[PDB]
Amino acid sequence: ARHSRFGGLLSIQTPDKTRLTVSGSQALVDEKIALQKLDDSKKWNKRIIKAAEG
Amino acid sequence: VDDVTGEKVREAFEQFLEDFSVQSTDTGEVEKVYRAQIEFMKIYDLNTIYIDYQHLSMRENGALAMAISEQYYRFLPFLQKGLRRVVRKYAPELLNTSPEQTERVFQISFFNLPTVHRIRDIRSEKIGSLLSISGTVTRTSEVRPELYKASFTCDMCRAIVDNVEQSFKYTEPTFCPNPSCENRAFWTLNVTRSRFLDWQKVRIQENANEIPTGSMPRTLDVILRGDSVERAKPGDRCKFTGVEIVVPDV
Amino acid sequence: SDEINELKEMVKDEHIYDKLVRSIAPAVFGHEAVKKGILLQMLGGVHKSTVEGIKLRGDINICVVGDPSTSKSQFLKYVVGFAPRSVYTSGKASSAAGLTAA
Amino acid sequence: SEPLRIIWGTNVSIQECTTNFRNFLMSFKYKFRKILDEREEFINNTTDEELYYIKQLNEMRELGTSNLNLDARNLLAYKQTEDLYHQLLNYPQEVISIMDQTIKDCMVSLIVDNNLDYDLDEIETKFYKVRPYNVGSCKGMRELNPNDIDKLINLKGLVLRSTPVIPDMKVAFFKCNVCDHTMAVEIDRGVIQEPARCERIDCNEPNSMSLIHNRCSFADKQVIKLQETPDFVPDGQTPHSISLCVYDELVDSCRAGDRIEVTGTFRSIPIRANSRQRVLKSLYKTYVDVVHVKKVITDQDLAKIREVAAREDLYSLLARSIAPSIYELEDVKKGILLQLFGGTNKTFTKGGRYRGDINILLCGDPSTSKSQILQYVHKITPRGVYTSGKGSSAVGLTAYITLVLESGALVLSDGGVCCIDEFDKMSDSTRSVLHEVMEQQTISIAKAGIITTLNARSSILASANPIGSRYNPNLPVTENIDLPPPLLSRFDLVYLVLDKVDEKNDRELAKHLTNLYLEDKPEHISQDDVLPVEFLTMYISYAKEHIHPIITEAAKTELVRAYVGMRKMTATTRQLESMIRLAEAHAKMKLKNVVELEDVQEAVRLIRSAIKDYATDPKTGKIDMNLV
DNA sequence: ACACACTCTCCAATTCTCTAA
DNA sequence: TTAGAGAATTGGAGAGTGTGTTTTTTTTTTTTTTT
Ligand SMILES: Nc1ncnc2c1ncn2[C@@H]1O[C@H](COP(=O)(O)OP(=O)(O)NP(=O)(O)O)[C@@H](O)[C@H]1O
Ligand SMILES: [Mg+2]
Ligand SMILES: [Zn+2]
Ligand SMILES: [Zn+2]
Repeated sequence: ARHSRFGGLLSIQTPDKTRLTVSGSQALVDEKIALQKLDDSKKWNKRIIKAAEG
Repeated sequence: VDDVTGEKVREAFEQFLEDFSVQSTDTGEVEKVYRAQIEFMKIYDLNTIYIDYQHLSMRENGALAMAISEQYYRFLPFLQKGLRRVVRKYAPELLNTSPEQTERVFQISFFNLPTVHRIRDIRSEKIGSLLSISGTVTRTSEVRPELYKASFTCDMCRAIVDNVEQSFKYTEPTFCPNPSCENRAFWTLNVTRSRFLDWQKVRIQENANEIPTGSMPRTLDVILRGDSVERAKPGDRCKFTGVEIVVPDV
Repeated sequence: SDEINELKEMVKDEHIYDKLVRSIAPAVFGHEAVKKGILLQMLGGVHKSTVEGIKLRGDINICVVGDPSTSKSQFLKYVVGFAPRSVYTSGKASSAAGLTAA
Repeated sequence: SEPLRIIWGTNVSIQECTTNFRNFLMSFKYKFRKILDEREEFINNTTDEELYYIKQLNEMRELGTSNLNLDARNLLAYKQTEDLYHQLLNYPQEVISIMDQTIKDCMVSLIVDNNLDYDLDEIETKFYKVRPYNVGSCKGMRELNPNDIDKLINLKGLVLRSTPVIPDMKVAFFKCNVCDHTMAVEIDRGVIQEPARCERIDCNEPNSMSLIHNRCSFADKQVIKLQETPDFVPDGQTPHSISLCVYDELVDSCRAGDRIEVTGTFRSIPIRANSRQRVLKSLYKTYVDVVHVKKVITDQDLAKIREVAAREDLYSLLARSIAPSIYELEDVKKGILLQLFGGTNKTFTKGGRYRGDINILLCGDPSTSKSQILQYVHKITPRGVYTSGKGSSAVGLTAYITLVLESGALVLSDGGVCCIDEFDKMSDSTRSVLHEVMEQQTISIAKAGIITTLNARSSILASANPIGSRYNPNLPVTENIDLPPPLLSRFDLVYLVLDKVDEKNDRELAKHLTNLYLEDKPEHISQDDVLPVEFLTMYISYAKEHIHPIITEAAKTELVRAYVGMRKMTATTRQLESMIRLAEAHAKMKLKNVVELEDVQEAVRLIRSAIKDYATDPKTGKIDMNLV
């Protein structure tokens, strides 16, 4: 609802008391989105394989 | 990837141009005014067509008019494609502008929209929609040629690139198309093969009788193209229609 | 066609000149002389030039002088509210650059 | 047990804040606030037991509206939210977001639980926002310190200027150059998260996506310049200013010269050394991010207004109540009251528009308390300006070229009253500007690069002393006043006030002024029965909005007769129009819809009384001081 | 000399193919 | 059918190179000499 620079900060604590950090205002309320957004930052993808011509 | 809404709007606007089928001003006989307008254009080698928004409002329960109104910037190319086919069907003499003749750049125009906004009512939620505005003209620019489609040729080898698309900044090719050469530099723009448009900037301010209490008049910059340049005059009062856009820091 | 008919009908009238003078600035009481002057300025004379190339002025300039509450500014307000090409300016709040060009 | 969500750096849990605010929102009733208030005796048992916020939410649904006001004191009244009040001030960005997503869910719950006909999709589509206010004590603009960063603040001040609306991007739109795949991307922290490769499976290529400017989505931003109120400025110094950033709903709310109170987070940000590189400066910029703005009805109000309007002593009651501590000067007070009400505004299809506003001039001896009266008018009026003769230029009084145009005093004062003091000190050059603005209520300008006309529905209240600085009875009145006739003809009322010696008057005046020093902070006041300023303001405002008197035939006959009486003998044609305008102002003050004979006769009487006409020699124009 | 844009190069990570138990 | 030995293809780490940077009004308030 509110603009792109209003946003606060969120911390999420796991079992064994370790903590993660994610940004944005919807992450405050939606854990499904926070979990998905957390993994989405990570850089790598495995490179991929590939039948007809003429 | 292909946009189904665009193709359906295209071939629905096609049917509207074919068969709007209003009756005569004097009699109960079908007249088909937009086909007649195309014939008129053929008679005088014109390049623009005028459409009445009320005629579009009553067509097919209004959904077509809504799509054109709220998402003009998405659908304008599809409307052009729709009109090209009809003019081909009934007046192929209009498709061209002796050696070969380049294609005519048709212009669709609309009028009699439901309401007129003030310059003070322009807000970022309406970007890309279809609107109408009014004010007093205060300045006008001289007519300048704008590059519409470009064509380039390589210096290091005899190769040519064609139909490059510009948008807001002057734009050039990414590779040499001949794989026997790798030079990206030293392109030159072929002025004969490329195509231009007429372009004019004008500036307007709010009507004096409309200014709210204790306030002062705001201003706006407007773009005119094609057969509508030099139509406006400083100090006159005018009404405009088109779409509001957003321009970058080039 | 109806515009032409109406125009022809009022053109044909015997008393057209008096009605035209009477129809300038409807809200102002009396002062028929100024109203007649305004009508003639609005219509204007005929522009022309001589064989020598000198031009002869074809138009009319008017000035109104009066002591206070004489409603003299109402004539200017009517003229600028009616005439197709017109501008209103106050002698105090304007500059030579703003009057001619800048 | 399970992973938890924690506000960064706090160990505050979002679950508790959510549940507590839900309980407050769905069970608060206004009676609790009255428990915190001074007496239970105030309570209206029938009304105050109602679920206040459920009522508000039902209204939001049925009126089709998106924003909810919330004064923060209610969080202290309900026991479950006493700590949420502090957490709001210390962590606004997170807490406000929590409140927003609570309100939207509650609105959905109402329609699905009460199983109503309203479209669920419509409510899901909308955004809902809380706007907290009345947070605490106001803070001086110079006393904000670096330990206040990112906390909620409250400020009072005056608005200087507003920039035009700026488009602010919120969603980016990408399109693949080769295969025409498209993606919409979310903007956060100002950075566009552009994809590395085109995401279509068979077109997995680098540098393949591109941005399309006019298919993005934007939002409105605006910047307002707020100035420090003179009440707080340090000794021997000039006021400062601060900049407010405002978004969406609140964008075009406020004009130059407005007086407001605001509420928002106090923010700070870095600034770059150059546009080429990431190098930042050590000093940080600061600003305010507003979430609410406030300006500084009921059947009971209408009942009170109608009941007061029925009093017999109404005209004297209202007049003596605009300036309670000033002794006598009743006719001056009456004329000022009628200026406050004003006439009626009129516009024709042709023949123009006619001003409703009244212009007044106060002229006479020194020490007569003229300037003290101007203070009361300046504080009573909703909009207006006070200024001095030697303080004003022609440009400053009307409008200023700066290429942009800027507003002066008479433009800021539009629809209000402009108080001008030491009117006899300003030059003929500066005073000549007032002719056009007073007659037409418009300002025409024609200078290099700008030519236009502006509206000025502004009432002038003027103060001056005669030539020779004390009224000379050996000169005629027009020569003592000494304004030129084209300007003196433009005032509706002209008052002579005279410092005449009299033991009866002097004992009363001396007792009145000395009584103010019998107490440290006086409770004493000149009269037993006067109306409070708030209620008086309500009466005047309502009467201006709802009442529009018309001329009766009887009033027409009396006005023609009276004008011919003053004329046949000097009365100009403006005496007629000002009489009409005064009679209309008198009619509004009684909440009548018609002008009657009584109103016309009062308008005539007040004009004759103001300029001491009865004491005037009809042939020589001098005043017999013995008759005063 | 200090952040940047762009080019070049080598090395090992990866998947594919063939052989025999 | 599993698995392990050998060959080919690709990614990007990271090293290198070249580059850019400091720096005639027109309108409006105020002091001063000139008729
Ligand atoms: N009738 C009065 N009621 C109350 N105070 C009064 C009255 N007459 C005089 N005074 C006092 O006398 C002083 C008048 O000051 P002021 O308001 O400046 O008068 P003034 O008409 O503006 N005189 P001046 O500025 O010299 O032209 C103030 O202290 C007033 O409180
Ligand atoms: Mg005073
Ligand atoms: Zn080449
Ligand atoms: Zn692609």
